[PDB]
Amino acid sequence: RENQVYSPVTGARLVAGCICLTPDKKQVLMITSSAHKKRWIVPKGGVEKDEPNYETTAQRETWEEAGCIGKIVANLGTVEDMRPPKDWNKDIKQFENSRKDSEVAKHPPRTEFHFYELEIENLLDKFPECHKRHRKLYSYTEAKQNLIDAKRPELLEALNRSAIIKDD
Ligand SMILES: O=P(O)(O)O[C@H]1[C@@H](OP(=O)(O)O)[C@H](OP(=O)(O)O)[C@@H](OP(=O)(O)OP(=O)(O)O)[C@H](OP(=O)(O)O)[C@H]1OP(=O)(O)O
Repeated sequence: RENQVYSPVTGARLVAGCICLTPDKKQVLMITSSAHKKRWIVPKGGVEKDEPNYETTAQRETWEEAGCIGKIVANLGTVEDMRPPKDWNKDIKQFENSRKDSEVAKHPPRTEFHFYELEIENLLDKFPECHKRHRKLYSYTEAKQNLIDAKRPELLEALNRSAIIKDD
C-alpha cells in the first residue's frame, strides 16, 4: 500500500537495509528473494511515512525478513538500483553510445537504498517471514557470487563498503 516514501527529486522509492556481519566480520547474513526462491540478497525494504529515520526501517526489515537482531556499527551511505523500466527492450531507443564507451539510455533510478552495517547479536528461529524465505551466513567470496547471480550489483557495492573481511 501507499505508506511508501519516494525521493522528491528522482521519484525513486526510498528503501533501507542492513549488511548484517558476525562479530569476527568473516561472514554476512543473506536471505532468499520472495518472488524468486533461488536469488540470495540482503535484508531491505521500503521506508514508511511514520518512520523518523532510515535506521528504524533498516532494523525493522532485518527483523521481519531475516529474524536478525543487532546494533548498527556503521552508515554505509546510499546505492541506487539503476535497472531500466519494464518498457525497456520493446522500445525503439535503447542505448546511448559515446566514442570510447557504451551506456543504457538515461533513466531515473528505481530505488535509492540507505544501508547500515549491523553486528549480529542474536538470530531467532521464528520471525514474520520465517516460512516465506531462507536465511544463511556466507563468506565474502560466497556473498559476492550470490549478489552477481541475483543480478544486484548495487547490493554488492553496499557489501564492499562494510568491514567484512574480503581475504578468505
Ligand atoms: O519492497 P522490497 O524492498 O522488499 O522489494 C520487493 C519488491 O518491492 P515491492 O514492495 O514494490 O513489491 C521489489 O520491486 P521493485 O521495487 O524493484 O519494483 C522487488 O524487485 P524486482 O523488481 O522484482 O527485482 P528483482 O527481484 O529482479 O531483484 C524485490 O525483489 P528482490 O529484491 O530481488 O527480492 C522485492 O524483494 P522481496 O519481496 O523483499 O524479496
